[PDB]
Amino acid sequence: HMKIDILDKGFVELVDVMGNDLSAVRAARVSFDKDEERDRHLIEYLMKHGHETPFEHIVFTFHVKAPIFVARQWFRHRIASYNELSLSYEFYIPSPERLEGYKTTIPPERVTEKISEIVDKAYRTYLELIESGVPREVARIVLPLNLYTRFFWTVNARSLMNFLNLKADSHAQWEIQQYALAIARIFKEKCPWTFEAFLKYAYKGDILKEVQV
Amino acid sequence: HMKIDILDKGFVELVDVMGNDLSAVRAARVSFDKDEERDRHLIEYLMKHGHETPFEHIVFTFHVKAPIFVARQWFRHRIASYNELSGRYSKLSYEFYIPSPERLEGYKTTIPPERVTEKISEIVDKAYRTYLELIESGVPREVARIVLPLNLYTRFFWTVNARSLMNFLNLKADSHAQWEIQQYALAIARIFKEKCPWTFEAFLKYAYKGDILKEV
Amino acid sequence: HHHMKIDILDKGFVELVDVMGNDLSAVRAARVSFDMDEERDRHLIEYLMKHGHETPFEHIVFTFHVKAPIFVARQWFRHRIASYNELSRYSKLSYEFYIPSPERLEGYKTTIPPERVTEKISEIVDKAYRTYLELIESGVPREVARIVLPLNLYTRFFWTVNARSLMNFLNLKADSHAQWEIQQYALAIARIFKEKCPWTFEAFLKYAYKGDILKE
Amino acid sequence: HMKIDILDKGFVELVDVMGNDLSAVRAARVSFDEERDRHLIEYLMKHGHETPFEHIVFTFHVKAPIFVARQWFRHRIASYNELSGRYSKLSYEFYIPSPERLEGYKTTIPPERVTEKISEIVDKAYRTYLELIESGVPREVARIVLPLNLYTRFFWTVNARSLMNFLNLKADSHAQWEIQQYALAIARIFKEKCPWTFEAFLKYAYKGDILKEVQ
Ligand SMILES: Cc1cc2nc3c(=O)[nH]c(=O)nc-3n(C[C@H](O)[C@H](O)[C@H](O)COP(=O)(O)OP(=O)(O)OC[C@H]3O[C@@H](n4cnc5c(N)ncnc54)[C@H](O)[C@@H]3O)c2cc1C
Ligand SMILES: Cc1cc2nc3c(=O)[nH]c(=O)nc-3n(C[C@H](O)[C@H](O)[C@H](O)COP(=O)(O)OP(=O)(O)OC[C@H]3O[C@@H](n4cnc5c(N)ncnc54)[C@H](O)[C@@H]3O)c2cc1C
Repeated sequence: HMKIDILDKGFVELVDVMGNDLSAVRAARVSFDKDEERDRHLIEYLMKHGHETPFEHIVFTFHVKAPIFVARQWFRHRIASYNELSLSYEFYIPSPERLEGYKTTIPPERVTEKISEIVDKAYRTYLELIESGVPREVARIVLPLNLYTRFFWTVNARSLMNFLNLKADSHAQWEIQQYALAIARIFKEKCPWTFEAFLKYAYKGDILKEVQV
Repeated sequence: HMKIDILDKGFVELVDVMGNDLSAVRAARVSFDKDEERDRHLIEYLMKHGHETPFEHIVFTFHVKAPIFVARQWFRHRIASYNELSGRYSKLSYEFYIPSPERLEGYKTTIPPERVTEKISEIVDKAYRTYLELIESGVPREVARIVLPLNLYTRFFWTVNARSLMNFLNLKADSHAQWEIQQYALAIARIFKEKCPWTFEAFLKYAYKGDILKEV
Repeated sequence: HHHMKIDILDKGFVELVDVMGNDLSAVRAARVSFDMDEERDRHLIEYLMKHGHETPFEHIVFTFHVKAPIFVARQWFRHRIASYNELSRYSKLSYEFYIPSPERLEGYKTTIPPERVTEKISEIVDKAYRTYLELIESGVPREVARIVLPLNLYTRFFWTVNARSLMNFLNLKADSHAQWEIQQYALAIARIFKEKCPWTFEAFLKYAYKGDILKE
Repeated sequence: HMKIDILDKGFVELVDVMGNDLSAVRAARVSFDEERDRHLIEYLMKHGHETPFEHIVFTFHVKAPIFVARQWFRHRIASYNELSGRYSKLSYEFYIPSPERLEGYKTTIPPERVTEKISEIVDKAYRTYLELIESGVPREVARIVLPLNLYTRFFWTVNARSLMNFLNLKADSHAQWEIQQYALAIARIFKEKCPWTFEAFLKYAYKGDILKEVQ
């Protein structure tokens, strides 16, 4: 059902989800059983007064493809579960549009060309080492930080909201902002009430109030 | 739609589950995209080599009604999520765990087992009544209720991934735990086996550290 | 040499057993370096606190020894990003209980005089204890007997907590909406944290602290 | 500060430590004779009562290739502060495996060629990086061309229980040789600060292989 492309070869794909906004309502009340307006008011109430633990009973699993340098920033979120690929070889090459804004001394397209060339040289050294009998765990160290990896991320909505706080923000690196908007979108579609209360009361960042879904 | 009664008025109820044995398999392979023997071999392989992180992608929510002493041993499992009943969003009720006389069997007591049951009962009744008398007096509940005993039943939601569930089972599905938390762990075990049989079967065979799940 | 003890309630306490690092520990983590002028290091602590960059404060760690009634302990133990070891089989067990003083019931217009409330609590507590002792005398195992004991029975535990998690604790428990009893314990924890990490603590009150009682 | 050099440019260094074997013994006893206290450590470890070891805490300063750092940061029950790829100044150094690293494989070019080929490619990527910086390209973008052998630095605060889990998984022959080396350095510092706990860990709860044959 839900897969969003990010960057040149990335994605965020939704694998599974447990619960919805009413999961947090039931957990707060500690009752397994509905009144829309009242249950909506509770979500807002929880979020307004920082009673956030009921949001932990909503869990998501994502399959994410992102460059290693993005993954490293992501994996710093410790309240979450991860399984990473331990195979195929693709790389994020920034478009020229990624480098307009910045005043530079060579054309933005030349930057894209240069990055692409160095990637090609590195990969080729790697394949050459692999063909020589060099084990992969050694041969791969020449590969650049823009090598795509993939991982499964299982994460509850509370910790997901910490992630949005930190990464759906103009101080975060643009690349990771893009992934974060994809995660915000899937989150909004599954837990609309919780996302809305979040934006309203607890969200510390800037982009999700700018840019729809 | 799965509930097990525990002790005289307790229960463990399955509220929700995300995934099944195949969720760990997809995690280990990092593939969203069938061969059944193949998939089991992998579950067994993961278990026996201690690669437990794929099992974190299976998750349960349980609703447990337990006496406070039990809940305190339970809440010590930090890698999980909890919400306890508070009289702030929901109705509170007052029930207490009274051991059956069978519970003292094995122990050579000076007092008959039924008399132990009755003494526990008497104390519950007297504490509960002192409590009520205090509320009626205008003592706030937060103060009044400090006289209630440890066998007062509480309720909570517990959301826990399989890896941490297995840890719980290693520690509480064991003869070394208090008998009351064992019965709760047996119920956990049973719900877990129902929803992830391949995993549970591999857990017993390879990773389970306790004793009682291999007799019941 | 690190060591402080603050008495809380009638028989409770919070004791500092050890501390790793100081304000400069956070400064060093944030820079990934070995610094020890104060002007700049202080600016940086504020900077970090302001912008919600809290990870460096995780590199300051405290160990506490806490004697608190079980009801206070249950709330405390909900803080999962911390390490706990509660008293057991390695030490002698003692039996003391939190009796509130009449003044605790001030402002509450009560049907019986506050001294009577205090006296009622002692009675029912004493009764529960004496029943406990008689069950123990009769051969009832302690894990069964003890379930009659009330929520004001004092326990002891060690708590090892880092400064970021400590600050979260103070945000939740040093607040007029927490139960008074725990507010008192939070005030002792705030006191010890101020003493040992003055810059962080002061930055915390100005930029991040969410409660009301510490700013009095 | 104890400091142990690992690989060509790396290290583990001890920034601070809280407590020692007795910190666990005090935690276990819940209270503020050497044979009795050593014997308690053994007992705890033997019967699975590991929570008292959470009250011994370390902070390390580690300089490691990014590929080692990445395997390391999967240990979530710890606190980490790293140089910023976007902002921090770096030493731009790189791990060049010795030729001896390849001995044990049959390869079709000599191990020294392999070492040299790794150097060349590292060299071209670094120079390309410098031309991009030189050109006005911000570092958060220009750095994506650097290889995974680039050395980074991080602070690591971790309690002894979590540290023992790390040693179970990294001071082990199935782990990549490079992280083994770092694990041995961490095992050395641990052993020095907490001799009783360390001996007990080897004897009752250590699941790896190498710390039992490598002092
Ligand atoms: C106004 C108010 C009313 C409340 N009412 C109730 C109630 O009725 N019942 C009830 O049970 N609790 C209630 N709580 C919550 C209860 O107080 C918490 O269990 C306690 O405050 C622990 O706080 P914590 O989870 O932040 O601390 P810790 O558990 O130490 O967590 C520290 C921080 O780490 C993060 N964290 C740690 N583990 C996880 C995880 N698994 N998933 C996501 N994030 C994680 C969170 O960001 C958290 O803030 C209420 C809280 C407030 C503020
Ligand atoms: C024989 C025996 C006797 C015991 N006696 C006592 C006693 O007297 N007093 C007492 O308080 N406890 C005692 N315990 C331990 C107590 O039972 C545990 O707190 C409880 O069983 C929870 O286990 P856990 O920490 O593994 O689970 P969780 O809290 O869910 O942690 C799960 C796993 O994550 C890791 N972990 C989580 N948080 C941290 C952290 N902050 N630091 C390092 N690692 C972490 C651990 O590897 C742990 O195995 C005893 C246990 C045993 C087996």
